[PDB]
Amino acid sequence: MYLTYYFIEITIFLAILCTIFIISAKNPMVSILYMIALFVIAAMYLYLIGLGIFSLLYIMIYIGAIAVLFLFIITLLDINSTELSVKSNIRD
Amino acid sequence: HFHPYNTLGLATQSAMVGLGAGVVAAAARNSLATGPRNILTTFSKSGGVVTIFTGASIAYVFTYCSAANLRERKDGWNHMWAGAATGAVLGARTKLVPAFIGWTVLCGAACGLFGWTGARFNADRKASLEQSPKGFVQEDAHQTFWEVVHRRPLSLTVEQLGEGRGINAVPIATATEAP
Ligand SMILES: CCCCCCCCCCC(CCCCCCCCCC)(CO[C@H]1O[C@@H](CO)[C@H](O[C@@H]2O[C@@H](CO)[C@H](O)[C@@H](O)[C@@H]2O)[C@@H](O)[C@@H]1O)CO[C@H]1O[C@@H](CO)[C@H](O[C@@H]2O[C@@H](CO)[C@H](O)[C@@H](O)[C@@H]2O)[C@@H](O)[C@H]1O
Repeated sequence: MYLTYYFIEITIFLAILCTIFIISAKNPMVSILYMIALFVIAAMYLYLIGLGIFSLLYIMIYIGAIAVLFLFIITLLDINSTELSVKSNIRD
Repeated sequence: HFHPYNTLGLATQSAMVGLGAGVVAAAARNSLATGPRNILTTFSKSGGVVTIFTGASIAYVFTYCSAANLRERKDGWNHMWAGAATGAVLGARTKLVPAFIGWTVLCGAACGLFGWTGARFNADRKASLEQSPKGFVQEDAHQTFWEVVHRRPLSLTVEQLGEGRGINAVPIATATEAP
């Protein structure tokens, strides 16, 4: 019964974790896929708080239009990217 | 009247604050820069910023509190002496005597002009024209600051200006009267 208590805190931790894989990922579109995962974690939190309507509005609008737009850009365009080297961001 | 200051307490508070500002500005100098920089070049290629913040903080607040304590009043001169000490600390980084003298004199004059206008960036609420009594006095009263009158008391003129030059407690006419 009390296994269903910490869910909100779990999503918070899970959401935290997801952002570290967004800002540090070798391929770009893999990190945009982690952002899609972060929208899913948000919609989990919005069902979990009591707003079941919004969760499906997020999956419709953000995931299904904005992320599809982003992936569609990254496909047929040229973007250089450098890896998360320790030497360039240890100064940050 | 007034209350004396804790020079040691205010000085060590400012020393902690200047240490913190030095660390923040050193990190901002690393991260906004070029070339090969690591975690240990924070205090290596720092440009000596933490010495600037630390020395300026300690010198200004120590000279301000010491000058306010030996004069036993708080006015705009204490900011002049404290700003002169700040200019001495900032001017010793350029290891030249006429530079140093210029930094002291001009920083002390600028900080004294600051501290004479109230030593506040923002406004004072009760002292401004808009929140103070203005215009003529309605009846006879002590004319406060920002107020106009037609005639001033002559006793006030003798007390404020003096008993000397062309100025007297009795006009020169009725001092020379036939009876
Ligand atoms: C053109 C050449 C450049 C000249 C620059 C001007 C700056 C000159 C400032 C002078 C002036 C503004 C007048 C300027 C108007 C013309 C402005 C001209 C153009 C402006 C560009 C600011 O006077 C400041 O003087 C400072 C020291 O000198 C003080 O520093 C601070 O000290 C510590 C104290 O608490 C601080 O704790 C500390 O934080 C600071 O250290 C400040 O308190 C004060 O605000 C005077 O304002 C003040 O005067 C006093 C009189 O005594 C008046 O009190 C009146 O009189 C009494 C009963 O008779 C009664 O008390 C009262 O009933 C009555 O109200 C006030 O009404 C008030 O208004």
